[PDB]
Amino acid sequence: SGFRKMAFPSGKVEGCMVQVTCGTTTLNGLWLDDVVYCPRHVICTSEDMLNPNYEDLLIRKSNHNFLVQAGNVQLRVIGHSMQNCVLKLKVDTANPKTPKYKFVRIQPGQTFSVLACYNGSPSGVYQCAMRPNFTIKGSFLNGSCGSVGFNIDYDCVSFCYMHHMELPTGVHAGTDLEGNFYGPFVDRQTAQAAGTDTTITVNVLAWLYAAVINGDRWFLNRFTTTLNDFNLVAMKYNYEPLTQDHVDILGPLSAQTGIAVLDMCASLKELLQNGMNGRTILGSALLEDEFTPFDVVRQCSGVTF
Amino acid sequence: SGFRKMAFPSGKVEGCMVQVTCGTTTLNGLWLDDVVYCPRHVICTSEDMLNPNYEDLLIRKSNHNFLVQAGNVQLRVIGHSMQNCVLKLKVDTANPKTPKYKFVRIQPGQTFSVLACYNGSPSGVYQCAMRPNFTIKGSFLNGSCGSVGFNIDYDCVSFCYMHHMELPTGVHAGTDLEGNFYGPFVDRQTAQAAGTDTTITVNVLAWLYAAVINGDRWFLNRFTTTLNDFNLVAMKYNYEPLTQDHVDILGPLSAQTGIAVLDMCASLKELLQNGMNGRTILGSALLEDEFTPFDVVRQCSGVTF
Ligand SMILES: *CCN[P@](=O)(NCCBr)OCc1cnc(N(O)O)n1C
Ligand SMILES: *CCN[P@](=O)(NCCBr)OCc1cnc(N(O)O)n1C
Ligand SMILES: [Cl-]
Repeated sequence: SGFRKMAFPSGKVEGCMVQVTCGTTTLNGLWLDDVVYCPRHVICTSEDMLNPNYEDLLIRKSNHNFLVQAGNVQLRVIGHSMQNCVLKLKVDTANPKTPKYKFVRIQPGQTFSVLACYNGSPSGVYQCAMRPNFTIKGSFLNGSCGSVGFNIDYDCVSFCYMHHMELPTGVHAGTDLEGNFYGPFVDRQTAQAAGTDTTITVNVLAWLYAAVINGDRWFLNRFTTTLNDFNLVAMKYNYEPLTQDHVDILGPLSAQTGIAVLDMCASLKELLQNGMNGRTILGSALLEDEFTPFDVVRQCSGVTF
Repeated sequence: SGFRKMAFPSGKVEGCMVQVTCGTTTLNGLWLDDVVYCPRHVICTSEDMLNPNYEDLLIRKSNHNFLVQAGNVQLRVIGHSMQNCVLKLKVDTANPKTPKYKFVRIQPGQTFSVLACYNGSPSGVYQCAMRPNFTIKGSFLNGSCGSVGFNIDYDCVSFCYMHHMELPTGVHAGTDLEGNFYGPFVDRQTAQAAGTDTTITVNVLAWLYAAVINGDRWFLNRFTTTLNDFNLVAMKYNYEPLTQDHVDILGPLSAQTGIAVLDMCASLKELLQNGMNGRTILGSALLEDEFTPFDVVRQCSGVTF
């Protein structure tokens, strides 16, 4: 037993990370089959960032201006194109370590692992969630641009995030692997502020089920509630409204524990109204919301890849 | 920027994980060069666990009783021996994916990554610390026995932990890769209780420096303290006493931020005496102590492997 913030094993993706240089800018790219994916602002000078015209800047670039390096060996670029906010660099060699993979666009509230890289080399791995305001709370230093987020279903990596920028508030914004930003953000250095960081209610409930499975029980009470009454409390505390779809998705955790979903909502209600009174739940003094119901079942079941 | 609980990339170790079966017990082993390492209780029946005599139980086992499987392909066992609490199974094939590696025995307060596995297959990765009472707070289900903990220094994996058992309190105990348990624990199903889980003071201070570097500043005050006066407060709150060696190790973080170590101790003092008053630091409502000073510098610098 025990319950931890856990990332997927990173080996399958480590073998896909390369370094991309255009002019004086170096960041990371993702090498799958014979295509390397990277953020399009690799072509920008720091000046260009105030107001870049990416089509015009691309006119000045040729295949040989994109220096792609895989470990110690250089890849030959034989074509390049822009798809939304990413560049796709066609190389003459298929990545021999290409895993089975898919490109997915995730919904807010879903979780994924990030492999932070610098200069095409991995630095660490950690677990993130796509926030309701379409930011993520990551760890990205200079050179980390182009790191990707992913999930693994057995042997197939589903890529969902590529890192592009940090906003003045210290949170992070990026694209799916088709180059479309999550949320309203744009790859320009300008005034864009994140909206309300609401809490992912269904995830908090999954985590409370996880705590019960792992011996932390003190927060279970004698009460129940209804969706409409709980949601009045969720509104006040900037929690996502809970829907019947969320209730349904929590069914398996309800069954394993014998605690009805609405009973656990009543526990969450009291926790929001009274606080934790200095106590902890699974080693946290706040309510964690970056575990999905599927994450909990997975970790409490021992699924492998 | 941003600061996250980060594990090392797991690929180098994924390529070392195999499945070991003896009789009706299956767990994980670590395949380096032509030796597979695994917990010795793989030879035990559930009955034997009340009071096992490992030398006598080993008499009944031969090379061919240890079934070692690497992915879908079987390894041939050509020798076996017991070193303390691990078995070393000599196989006829050197692991072609063996990384540069070392076996290290870590000190309490040090941190490391765990690759949780079941049946020789990775499930996830997360970051741990060796607690002052020589337990770790992990996530280990049935079949997770034999998962290892490690650090990576550039290209060399330093293995420091192998998982053996869970104690009735839900915490975890294991060995170094020479088979010697951390702390006083023994591989028998019996009454062994963990001591006081004291907080790793030097790590909490590193993390406060990390917060300052990342914009969380509200806890800085106008006070300072001395080692002897701070330690009176540490004693009361079950914190490790702070030494001059710890102060020295925090020097680089002191220099980067311009905050003297003892000034930050005064901040920690007030946090212990007054609490966080409902506030948060780097997204936590308690004081985190599983980041080392080296972890912080690493993550705030972008070191790669
Ligand atoms: C990976 C982000 N690149 P960077 O230039 N430097 C690391 C910041 Br910790 O971040 C700023 C940036 C890059 N691109 C944009 N953009 O698309 O406007 N921004 C803001
Ligand atoms: C990896 C631990 N094996 P397990 O038998 N089953 C998973 C528990 Br979540 O744990 C109990 C165990 C195994 N070996 C010992 N021992 O050496 O006494 N114990 C307590
Ligand atoms: Cl917390």
